[PDB]
Amino acid sequence: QRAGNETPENHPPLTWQRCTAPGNCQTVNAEVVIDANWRWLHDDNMQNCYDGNQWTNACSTATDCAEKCMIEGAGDYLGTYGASTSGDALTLKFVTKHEYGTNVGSRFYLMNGPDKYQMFNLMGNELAFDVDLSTVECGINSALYFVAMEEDGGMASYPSNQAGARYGTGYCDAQCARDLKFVGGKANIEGWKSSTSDPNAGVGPYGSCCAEIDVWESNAYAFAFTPHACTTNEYHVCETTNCGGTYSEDRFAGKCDANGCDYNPYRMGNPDFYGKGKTLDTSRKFTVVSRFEENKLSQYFIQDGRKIEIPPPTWEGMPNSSEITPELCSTMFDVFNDRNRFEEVGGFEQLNNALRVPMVLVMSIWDDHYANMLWLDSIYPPEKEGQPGAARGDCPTDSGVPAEVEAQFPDAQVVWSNIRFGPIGSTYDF
Ligand SMILES: OC[C@H]1O[C@@H](O[C@H]2[C@H](O)[C@@H](O)[C@H](O[C@H]3[C@H](O)[C@@H](O)[C@H](O)O[C@@H]3CO)O[C@@H]2CO)[C@H](O)[C@@H](O)[C@@H]1O
Ligand SMILES: OC[C@H]1O[C@@H](O[C@H]2[C@H](O)[C@@H](O)[C@H](O[C@H]3[C@H](O)[C@@H](O)[C@H](O)O[C@@H]3CO)O[C@@H]2CO)[C@H](O)[C@@H](O)[C@@H]1O
Repeated sequence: QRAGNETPENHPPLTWQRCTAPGNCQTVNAEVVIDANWRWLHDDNMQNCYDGNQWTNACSTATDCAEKCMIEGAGDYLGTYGASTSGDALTLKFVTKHEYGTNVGSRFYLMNGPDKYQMFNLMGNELAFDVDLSTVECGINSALYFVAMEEDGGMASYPSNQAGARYGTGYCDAQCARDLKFVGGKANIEGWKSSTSDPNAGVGPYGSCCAEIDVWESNAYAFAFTPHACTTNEYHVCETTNCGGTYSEDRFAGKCDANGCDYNPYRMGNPDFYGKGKTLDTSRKFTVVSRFEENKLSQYFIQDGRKIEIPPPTWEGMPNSSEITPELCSTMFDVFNDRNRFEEVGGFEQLNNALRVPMVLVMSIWDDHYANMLWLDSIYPPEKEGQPGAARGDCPTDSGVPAEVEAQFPDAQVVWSNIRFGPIGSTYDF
């Protein structure tokens, strides 16, 4: 899909820092871009190629939708989407009201120049960030993660898209982004079915698949550290039958891990470790440094200067430790009562061969129509409960309801900042 010129594209700048050794790094004058699903699509004589949850008569097929339509700069990222950067801090607003619309959650990808998002060599180094989710309530996911999208935006891989990373095209994770309106520069209009609760969404035929490492899926009641690996980690397209994820009737259908191997302290048997008032106090802002080693992913916090280690798990027959190692991913499933995709798609070796694939840093805040963040902040699937693995937070299973938590605390915000990247133990000294 080409680009439309009714709106110029202006990426807020977001400073991060490249480290070499402790108490010494190097800043990074970066910028930021919003995922391409939030912009406007039209044709030459102006009018939507996609209005609301449905496509338009203007469009007819995967191909002629890319040679006919185009995407647009985001207008003012602040007033239209709650987007707002301040030096090193990227604020993101959950519920934003404007003249004639209503943006709901968004996605942002660290850049390198207005043409390229910034690629990331994880395996052997670590990533850290300050985060203030203190008003991110039950049902919202204020997210920070890596998903191997392409460098330029997939523009050379699929030149039907001449917008490229320039306009947030190209998003892919490990659930096959079936919701995107374009994947591999083709429009997902053919057979596009509209959402049943999301007035802005729909699920497409093609999804955008690749690997995903979920350093931080959360809000102030619980967090989760979840990598996910694929039979091919790199960007890649699934086709209807060969699509799994939330968006296809067969979750584990395709080449990827949609569940991956999480570590949620609460889920692992420690209730009182993370929240408002807990050891890790989420009422206040903190530091989450996280590491990448073959067969090991470590993640520690810094609150009020102090190092805070996450508690090892509790239940019998689980590893002694908190680290995401293949002993975990193995054992996790001998008692957590869940389908082991992890071993299916390659086990922790395949993830390590995923830890070496070029990645890009997404920061985000969203609510989830298919499960109301049930899987993150409480007991899910809320079909019995009282088993190992179901309780995953301190939220009642009433919450997360899209419309509802959109009305209860619509000032909710995540605040992303003070990013640090480099070899293991460079970003801090704990
Ligand atoms: O001008 C076009 C409209 O874009 C709106 O953005 C919505 C997008 O249409 C939609 O693709 C995006 O989908 C999100 C979804 O909100 C979220 O629940 C899910 O977790 O991720 C999806 C990824 O596609 O929703 C946004 C939210 O609005 C603008 O907000 C709107 O002003 C504008 O009319
Ligand atoms: O943040 C990026 C992506 O998040 C995805 O959320 C998935 C989580 O990564 C995963 O931990 C969770 O696993 C659930 C599984 O859905 C469910 O079948 C089972 O009962 O509980 C598992 C954990 O115990 O899956 C969610 C999706 O439901 C988004 O799916 C993805 O679109 C987004 O980019």
